[PDB]
Amino acid sequence: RKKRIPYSKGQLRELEREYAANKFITKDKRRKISAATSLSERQITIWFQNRRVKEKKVLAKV
Amino acid sequence: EGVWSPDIEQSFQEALAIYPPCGRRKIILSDEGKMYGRNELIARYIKLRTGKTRTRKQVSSHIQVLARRKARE
DNA sequence: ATTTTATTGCATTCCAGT
DNA sequence: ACTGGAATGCAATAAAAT
Repeated sequence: RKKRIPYSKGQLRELEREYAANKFITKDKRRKISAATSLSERQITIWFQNRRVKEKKVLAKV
Repeated sequence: EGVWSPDIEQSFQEALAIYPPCGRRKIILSDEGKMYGRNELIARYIKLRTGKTRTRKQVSSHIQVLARRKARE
């Protein structure tokens, strides 16, 4: 266990831009993105889940 | 213990072994209006042996979760 | 201590086979 | 029209990087 790999500036600049553009993914998007990002489709699937979760967390304390 | 109590688990491990040894068969479940399926027949046997109910999606999920576990050996 | 990847246990939704 | 099964979602959670 494990080890966690931190995705680079390009990797995330790619992701953030596509998340911004749309909140959840579609297969068509996983594929395209995966190619440009050089990451697994799986990973993309997770990064979106987590990125969402980060958004949800910020709608909490008053 | 969790959702699939060990007492239920074993009913599932019978249901498996005494419906198929390894999956098998080509849809010989309907001759009249009785349209059955593997999962549903599992859920049924869980009712007949435990009394506890558990629906076809539970049997769906459980098998998938097990497969995953198996594969990540 | 918080943030960023990754996994696990269920359910729920999407895709076909008959 | 029925189904089982894959993909996907989500909450909880873990642990490296920050």
